[PDB]
Amino acid sequence: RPDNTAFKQQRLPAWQPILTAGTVLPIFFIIGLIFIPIGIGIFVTSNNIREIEIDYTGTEPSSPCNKCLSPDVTPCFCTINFTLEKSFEGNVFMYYGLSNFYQNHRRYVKSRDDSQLNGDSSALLNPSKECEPYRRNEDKPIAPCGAIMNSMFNDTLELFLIGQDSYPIPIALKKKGIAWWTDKNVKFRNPPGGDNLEERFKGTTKPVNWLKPVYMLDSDPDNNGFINEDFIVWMRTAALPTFRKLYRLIERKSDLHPTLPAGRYWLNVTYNYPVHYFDGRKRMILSTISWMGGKNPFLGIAYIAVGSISFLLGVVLLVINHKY
Amino acid sequence: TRTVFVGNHPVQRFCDNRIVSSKYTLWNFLPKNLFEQFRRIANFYFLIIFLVEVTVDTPTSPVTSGLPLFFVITVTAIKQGYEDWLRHRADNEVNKSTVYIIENAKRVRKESEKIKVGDVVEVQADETFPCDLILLSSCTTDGTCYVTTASLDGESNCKTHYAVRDTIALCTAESIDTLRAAIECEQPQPDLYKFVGRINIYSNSLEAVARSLGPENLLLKGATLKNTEKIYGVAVYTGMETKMALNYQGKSQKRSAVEKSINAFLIVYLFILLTKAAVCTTLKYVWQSTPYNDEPWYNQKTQKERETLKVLKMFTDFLSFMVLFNFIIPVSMYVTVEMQKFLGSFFISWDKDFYDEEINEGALVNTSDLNEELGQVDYVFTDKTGTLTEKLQDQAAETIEALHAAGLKVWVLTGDKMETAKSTCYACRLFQTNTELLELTTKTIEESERKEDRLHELLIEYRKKLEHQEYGLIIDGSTLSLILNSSQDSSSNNYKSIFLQICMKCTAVLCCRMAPLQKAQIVRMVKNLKGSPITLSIGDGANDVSMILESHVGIGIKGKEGRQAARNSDYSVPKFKHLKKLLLAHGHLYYVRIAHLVQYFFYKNLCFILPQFLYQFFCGFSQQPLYDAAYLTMYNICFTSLPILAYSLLEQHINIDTLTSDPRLYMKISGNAMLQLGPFLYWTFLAAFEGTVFFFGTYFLFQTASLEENGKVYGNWTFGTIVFTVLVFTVTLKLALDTRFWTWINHFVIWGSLAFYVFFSFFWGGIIWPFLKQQRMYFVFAQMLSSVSTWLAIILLIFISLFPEILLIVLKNVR
Ligand SMILES: CCCCCCCC/C=C/CCCCCCCC(=O)OC[C@H](COP(=O)(O)OCC[N+](C)(C)C)OC(=O)CCCCCCC/C=C/CCCCCCCC
Ligand SMILES: *[C@@H]1O[C@H](CO)[C@@H](O[C@@H]2O[C@H](CO)[C@@H](O)[C@H](O)[C@H]2NC(C)=O)[C@H](O)[C@H]1NC(C)=O
Ligand SMILES: *[C@@H]1O[C@H](CO)[C@@H](O)[C@H](O)[C@H]1NC(C)=O
Ligand code: ALF
Repeated sequence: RPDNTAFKQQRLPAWQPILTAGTVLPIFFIIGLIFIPIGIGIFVTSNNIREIEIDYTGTEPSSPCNKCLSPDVTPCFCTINFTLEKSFEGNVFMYYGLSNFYQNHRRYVKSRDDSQLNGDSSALLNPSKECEPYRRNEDKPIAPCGAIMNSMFNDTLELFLIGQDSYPIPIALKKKGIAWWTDKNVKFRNPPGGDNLEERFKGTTKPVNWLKPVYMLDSDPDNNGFINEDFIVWMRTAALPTFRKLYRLIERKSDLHPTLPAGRYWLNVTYNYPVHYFDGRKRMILSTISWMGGKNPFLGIAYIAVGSISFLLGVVLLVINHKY
Repeated sequence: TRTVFVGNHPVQRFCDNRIVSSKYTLWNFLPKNLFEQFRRIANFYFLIIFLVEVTVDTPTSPVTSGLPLFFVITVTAIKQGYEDWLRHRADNEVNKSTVYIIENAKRVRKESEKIKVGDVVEVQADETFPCDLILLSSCTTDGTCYVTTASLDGESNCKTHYAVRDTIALCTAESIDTLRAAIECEQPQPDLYKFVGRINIYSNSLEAVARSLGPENLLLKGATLKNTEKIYGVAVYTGMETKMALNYQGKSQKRSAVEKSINAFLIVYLFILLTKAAVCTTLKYVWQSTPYNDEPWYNQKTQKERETLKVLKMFTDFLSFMVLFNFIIPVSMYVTVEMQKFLGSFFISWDKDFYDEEINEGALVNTSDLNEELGQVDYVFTDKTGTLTEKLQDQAAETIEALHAAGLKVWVLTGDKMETAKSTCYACRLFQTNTELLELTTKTIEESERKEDRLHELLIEYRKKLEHQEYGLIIDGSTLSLILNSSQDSSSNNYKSIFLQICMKCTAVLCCRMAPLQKAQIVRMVKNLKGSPITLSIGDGANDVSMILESHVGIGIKGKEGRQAARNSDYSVPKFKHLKKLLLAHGHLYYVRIAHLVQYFFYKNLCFILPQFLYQFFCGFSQQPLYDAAYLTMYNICFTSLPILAYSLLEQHINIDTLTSDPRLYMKISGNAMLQLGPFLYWTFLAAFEGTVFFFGTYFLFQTASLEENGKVYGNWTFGTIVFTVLVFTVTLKLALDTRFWTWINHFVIWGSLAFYVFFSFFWGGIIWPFLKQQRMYFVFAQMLSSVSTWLAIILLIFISLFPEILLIVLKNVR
């Protein structure tokens, strides 16, 4: 005789739910009544975000920055004029944006040595072959190696508010707290060979497009070497050829004054980064945030649309069921 | 005409008496089996993909492509080798048996395979005849012996054979010193009731006599001497040329309709993969025709890539796209199919409804590769004696009624006589008092000219000019031989085709006085009909082995006729009534489970890979993966493996009790319905729509400076992680919506797959791993989960992807 167990006789206790039009029709109404208010909330939250984007590539001759496309003097400076029609009230975030830049190219993405960037002594002196042809230079290893490191964005952007007496008031920018906490504090680390950083990079060389070595990125010891936040922000490669990178933070004042009052502003630009060779563009983005992030109507519009479609289909089915 | 000398004495060179039923030897097994396995397109493609991953490029390890292929090949080889070794053991049992040869006035004990043509073989009572013998003498003075031929026609009645009259007096040592004779007989043939020969008994009078020989003088191999103390015979046909061996055919490889559908789906997806790779390569080289698109200043090539030949680089890029998108043909599906086929077969052997107290045995599973075929039967070819009868079996008529209500055609193929077969058919209610019987037998036909008239009349004035239950067909073995041997040299006016036309719209067909090969021939004729019907044959005797091997699924009955039918069958049951449970419940469940598994595997892998294909249009067609390598590796191993395996082993879309009590539900899945063009297109377009929704919802979500309150920016790895999360949840919830039978196992696997995906994401992205060369996923999942807008987008994309399924659910369950 066989074993008369529930599993072996295919008679295990089961739930056996039933899914019918009459028992699933109310979900097409609940989903609508949940999605539509959420979509309206997201749409309203996204509309209250104050954003400005300034393109300073300078491809047009009438641009304050055409003189910087192909410069003669090494440090080319350009100021751009823009107006804030409405004051920025909360925390303001400064972004730079790059178009037609393929940080997601397969050859680009692998061009890094994460063991080196994590502060590993052996990887510091023997960078991986994957970060070539940016691996060795002048018979010395490159301390940050690879194309991503070598191509680090290096424009300098400063903001001035035009005062009532035509005197530009500089807006203070913070370079800390822009990167992920975990990749600043764990993923990116510095070599451990002492306390002075210039000695801890003894047998290495700087990237070929670098001006100063990696231990001169900042005077602050917590933002100097591999833990420099501009460097980390650049090294987190982007998903799409048009992208934005967090540059500075404009913290709200202790008082109730606007962070960026409406008026006239200047855009100090130290033009070091060329993009016109591959037809890219350079932007500066000032924006406020919310719980949802930056300005993006997609989520609110999509939630509203899906909720409305669900509600309409539910009404159609309910009317069909009541024909009798 | 072959000439046989009675004692191999002067008054040719034939085969030996060794029988072979296996197809492999020890030395050629590996080459032959590997050649057969790798002649299949799926195995060849998997080997090619593994070689490309080893030599050219791969997004993951080549191990994950080589190990499953090795597992599948090894499992198939082990199964085939074990089955062939069982055939070798059976052949060794049939050979190597003790036979006695009168060699030089003395009894010589030899081995069965060592019998020559033309030697005197002595057979005692209850002994099987080792070869085809011409009866020379017996102990009795009348020269008559009784024989049972149950292994040739399935009947236990005694048959009378007669010795040669001039040799009836030859006994003891008189059969060698006083026997110089020559036999002229025809070439071996499988008729089993027709023998033409002549013996020339030479004596000292120089006047040799000549006596004609018939089937009454021929003792066939496989028959048993009954009630006769001892006989003397001379071998005229030896192993592989005896009528038993000529009525044996050997099994061709049996492939399920689900396996054939898997092959077709693999061909379609191979075309899809090649098209995707070709499009990607063409667009990549159109894109790179811009000198800043290929090698910008920030992304420069090395000297080797610049000095690499352009044509070789084009080919290598095509191969890289191939391995990037290869997951849409999943080898994990083949691994899971093997596992499910092996594990699910245990339900037949465990089923207490197949247990018989008389023999203290239940059902037997010989092949686990035909479980789904039990749910696709169209024709049932049943033996009569010992299968339909014991007086019928316990529920023979009721089983036939249930098979009819399932939409199946039941034909009786029997080696018994017409009258008893017809009486059984009336008792089983295959023929009713209202059924009009059309008789293609030796009584109604005496020559081949009248046969064609009968066929034409039953075509054009009785049956087509008509009431399906109105007509039944009876045909005997000789008339079937006339049909099958006289319908050549024609294609349009095919009398075989006319006969099949008569058979197809008869309520039942009785084929009586059948030889073992003729049953297989009938099954083959039905198998070659338009629409490709699935055939099942069931029997309890050794003469049912040929039709059991010929049919799509063969069923042996554990009866009193031995175990040859059971040992050669795919499945064995004690009783004929067990066929109802075997087909209506077990086969239905098996087919539905495996068909859903196949469709789900293809759908989930297309959902997996399509966003990766779409991502090439936004990188430089650079073969950059959208997902992390660990995600690519464990999508099919750890994240989406166990729920479908649990579904294919436990799901009861209809309860077993309902399936047993309603044979009409068999017709819902009748013609491989779940794997036809309609369902395949539904699954494929659902996968395409969901993948497009995944990728482009994430794309439009990423059209912002930040998705966080701290203003921080996400990258390509977070993009891919969001896409992967939506994908995993969508496919799991699709399976959950498909589920109708929720056990604790199903709950565990379905919800624990999602829980384990989250837990693994946290654990893998929790620690800077000290053994890998990259840390690309250190806190990607954790950072992504800090974004309320990302949570909302994930939820919305999951709902949008499952919306067509929910809408179909509400539409199909109304009105
Ligand atoms: C909490 C409750 C819910 C559960 C939560 C989840 C927890 C995690 C648990 C899951 C593990 C369950 C395992 C089930 C099976 C899944 C694996 C499978 O089935 O998927 C085959 C896989 C993946 O394949 P893929 O489609 O992704 O393609 C590869 C991709 N590509 C071609 C591009 C390289 O591939 C492989 O790594 C192969 C692995 C499969 C086994 C085949 C290899 C065996 C080795 C061979 C030895 C030979 C044995 C021969 C027989 C001996 C007699 C016994
Ligand atoms: C800013 O970035 C640009 C782009 O990398 C740097 O330009 C490169 O500078 C090196 C060193 O002088 C040259 O060999 C390369 O040919 C330059 N490349 C391009 C595309 O112009 C530039 O030096 C950086 N300026 C700084 C660090 O202030
Ligand atoms: C940037 O620096 C000064 C600082 O006040 C600013 O006013 C000016 O417009 C910019 N360019 C220069 C260097 O003159
Ligand atoms: F038992 Al049979 F054909 F073998 F009726």
